[PDB]
Parts: sequence; C-alpha cells; structure tokens
Amino acid sequence: PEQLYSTLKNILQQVKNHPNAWPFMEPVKRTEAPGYYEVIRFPMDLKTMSERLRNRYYVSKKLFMADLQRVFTNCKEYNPPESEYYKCASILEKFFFSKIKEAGLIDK
Ligand SMILES: CN1CCC[C@@H](Nc2cnn(C)c(=O)c2Cl)C1
Repeated sequence: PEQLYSTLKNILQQVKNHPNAWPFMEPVKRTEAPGYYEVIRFPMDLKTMSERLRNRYYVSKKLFMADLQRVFTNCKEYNPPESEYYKCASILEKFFFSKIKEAGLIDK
C-alpha cells in the first residue's frame, strides 16, 4: 500500500502543479457552463481527486487512473477542439500518460 500511495501522490502532485492544470483545479460551476451537469454524467476535477486520495479511497491504481483520465475526457467531449480548455486537457492528458508509463502502471 505504501509504495502505491507514494506513487499516486507524486503523480497527482506533478499533474496539479502543471501549467496546463488550471482549468481542472476546481469543479465546473453550473453558472460558467449551463447544462454541463446534464450532458457530462460523471464530472471530475483535481480538488475532488486530492480529497479522495487524502481519504485513502484509492487502494488500487485503477480507480485513480480512471478518475484522472475522466477529467480530461470530460473536457475534450464537452468543449470545442479550438478552445483553451480542450487544448489544456490534451497537453495535460499526455503529461499524465507519460507519468503513469514512467511509473510502470500500464497493464502488462
Ligand atoms: C471553476 N472554473 C475555474 C476556471 C476553469 C473552469 N474549467 C472549466 C469550465 N467549464 N468547462 C466546460 C470545462 O470543461 C472546464 Cl475544464 C472551472
């Protein structure tokens, strides 16, 4: 557990401090995206992920990876490809992928 928790903490740290992480630091507000919570069925953001991680809710890598991936896929499904949010999501998603591959967390 201690090795996994250490790895996941470092990953989320690097992701949340990335220059393209800013759109994902807090949950999407209804007022800023009317209808978001109708069309995006499972919202996720990095504050929520930090709360879940700190609460020791991620006893497997799989939940953590799925939640973090969904931050980016939600963004890239909702927003226009030419939007800054979409572009940030694409960049940060690639960073995320590099971090999980670096840690040996991809399925063998
Ligand atoms: C709370 N708010 C702070 C600024 C950035 C924003 N991020 C959004 C907003 N709307 N939508 C639709 C998004 O996809 C994102 Cl990432 C979230």
